[PDB]
Amino acid sequence: GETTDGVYRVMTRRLLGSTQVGVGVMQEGVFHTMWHVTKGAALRSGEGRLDPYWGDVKQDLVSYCGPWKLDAAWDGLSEVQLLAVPPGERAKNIQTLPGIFKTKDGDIGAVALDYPAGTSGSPILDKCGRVIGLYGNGVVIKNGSYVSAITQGKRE
Amino acid sequence: DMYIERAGDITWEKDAEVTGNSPRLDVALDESGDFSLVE
Ligand SMILES: CC(C)NC(=O)[C@H](Nc1ccc2c(c1)CNC2)c1cc(Cl)cc2[nH]ncc12
Repeated sequence: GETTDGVYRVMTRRLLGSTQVGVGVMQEGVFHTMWHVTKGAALRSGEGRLDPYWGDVKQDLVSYCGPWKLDAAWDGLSEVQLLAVPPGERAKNIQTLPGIFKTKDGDIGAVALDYPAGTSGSPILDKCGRVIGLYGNGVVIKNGSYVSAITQGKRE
Repeated sequence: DMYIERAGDITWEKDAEVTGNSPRLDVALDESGDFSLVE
């Protein structure tokens, strides 16, 4: 059905009324989202049907219709923008400077912004407009605030 | 059954809400894709 490039909401009807489980990015005919949002289940765009193509629980990413297409990376210096699409509220650009997640396998960017779980999958952007990752997989720190990683998949 | 609805265009908005801190957290990524703090 609809295959226009942009940001989309991921909704469900199995619960009361209509509920937003997450968000995603359509780009180059491919719908990119976080795995925990859909659990690898097939999606419906209008009357059309999107099917999973690639997925990985550890990376917490999943792509529909084709391979992962987003490949831009945070430079470690510049401020970025979270294009947050919160449940029931309009899309909103929130600019922030990312922090760091120190892992045994290397450092990853991190955005310390607080949004409901249904915002999982919102794109993180750079000054060029390129999607440098998805927001929605992270950790809760000492003061109850939420800090997400800048999750980016690998292109082919 | 899940479905998608368009929410906007992917573009940088000049002069938008500038908020949020930038912390250096020590974390661990498990096989189930879950993050956890390390101290
Ligand atoms: C558990 C929590 C600390 N982690 C999150 O990142 C939440 N989702 C989430 C992410 C990854 C996995 C799962 C769930 C399941 N297993 C893989 C999540 C997202 C957002 Cl946008 C706001 C959140 N507030 N509290 C949790 C929360």
